[PDB]
Amino acid sequence: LEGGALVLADNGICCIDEFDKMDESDRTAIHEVMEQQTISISKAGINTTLNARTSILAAANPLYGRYNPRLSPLDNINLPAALLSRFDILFLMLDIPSRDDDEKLAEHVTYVHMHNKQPDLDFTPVEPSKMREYIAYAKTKRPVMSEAVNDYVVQAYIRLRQDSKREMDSKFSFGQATPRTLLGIIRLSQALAKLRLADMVDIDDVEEALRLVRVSKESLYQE
Amino acid sequence: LSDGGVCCIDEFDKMSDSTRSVLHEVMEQQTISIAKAGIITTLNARSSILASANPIGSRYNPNLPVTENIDLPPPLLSRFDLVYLVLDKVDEKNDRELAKHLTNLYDDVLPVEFLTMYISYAKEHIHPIITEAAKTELVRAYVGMRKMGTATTRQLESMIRLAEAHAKMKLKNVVELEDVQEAVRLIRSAIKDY
DNA sequence: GCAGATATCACTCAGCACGA
DNA sequence: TCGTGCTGAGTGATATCTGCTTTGGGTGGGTGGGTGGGTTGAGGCAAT
Repeated sequence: LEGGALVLADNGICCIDEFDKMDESDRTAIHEVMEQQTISISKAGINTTLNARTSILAAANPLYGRYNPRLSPLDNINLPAALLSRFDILFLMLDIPSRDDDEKLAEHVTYVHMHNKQPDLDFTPVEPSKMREYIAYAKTKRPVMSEAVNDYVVQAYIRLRQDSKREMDSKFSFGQATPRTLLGIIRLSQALAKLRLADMVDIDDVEEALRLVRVSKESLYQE
Repeated sequence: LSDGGVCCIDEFDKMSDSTRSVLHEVMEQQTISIAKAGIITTLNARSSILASANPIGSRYNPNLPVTENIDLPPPLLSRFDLVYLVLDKVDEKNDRELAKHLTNLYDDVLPVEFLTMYISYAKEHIHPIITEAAKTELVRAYVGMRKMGTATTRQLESMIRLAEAHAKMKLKNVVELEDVQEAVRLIRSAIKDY
């Protein structure tokens, strides 16, 4: 038994491009890793389980041309409906031609190609090594929740569940709220708390996280 | 490798029917016979199977019958002793209580260490024996199950096995009417009493 | 040049009979 | 009653001697080297 890409990313972030081109075996076995951080194989001679505690980042593009928002998301790529549900955050990025937008995009890429730094001077980009140090320090910390924020989270989950009671008509509503969504909200709130380096998660973190789950479906399902 | 234990399968639907055909003999004869490349011998596979499956669609639709929603050949579903159906209905109170229960992580229960000893002792020493009262009403229960109509002899054997198993829990050497009543109660309420 | 299996030769010891 | 010179016998150390490869196979390697050689065919199983 030889491990694949996922196992090499244990205790790290695996990095996948062209997520559409997976075969049937990976299409079915990626569910194991996403749900339970382990790969289990019981083939001819090997009946062991591979330990892979790796978060997954994936991307995909239409094979021929551009996306068609009118058509369902599953109508342009081969990924099954079940797979897209497990992802905590799902983003649909669109490229709509427009003179104003392309002007600034070209100017920014151009300033980078000229001087290798940002055009805007409102903020100074953070140094790479310092940012990595901050990320390590944040990942060291371990926050906790409380009843006060728990009430807010449960009320928000109730509202989300009720909302999906009407959205079930659309066949592309694989983002239908489920307890997994509640756990994802908790996870994002804890992430925001970690960035603050604090130990007690406050209402601010949970409200921010709920915005990132909202803006990731609304803007990428309605458009 | 699970001889005497309990095998666990996660994605039963996402399995080619070529491999599923192996389980036909395991659940029926509790043995596997291999004859190929000069090896002709049988290996005991006296193990219990615990499998799970997901609906064809994103969820379970109550309207269509069971044989359509879950996939799997209709005959295979009959082999299983019990076939449960758990669905995540949407409610203003069930969801509230579930959310309050899965968020506390951030009504006493026996310690697992003692529970394992309990089950081991029950599995080793006790050996229930059916009584006449059990048979008198087991015939009735099986014939009633078949009358309302899927229901085959495997269901009666499942009732026998479940009645014997429940008696094991209470450490009794005789299976009483109450235990078989509980077994039949469990069977009707698994598929669910529409 | 080096280790191992083998056979060769030389030296020294316990018994023996006689003479003191 | 007894003391000692001559003899056969048996080890100890030492002299010559053969041998110093050896061997089919990958948990003996390739800084040991090809003038030391290694030349299948059916059946089972994963991928698909």
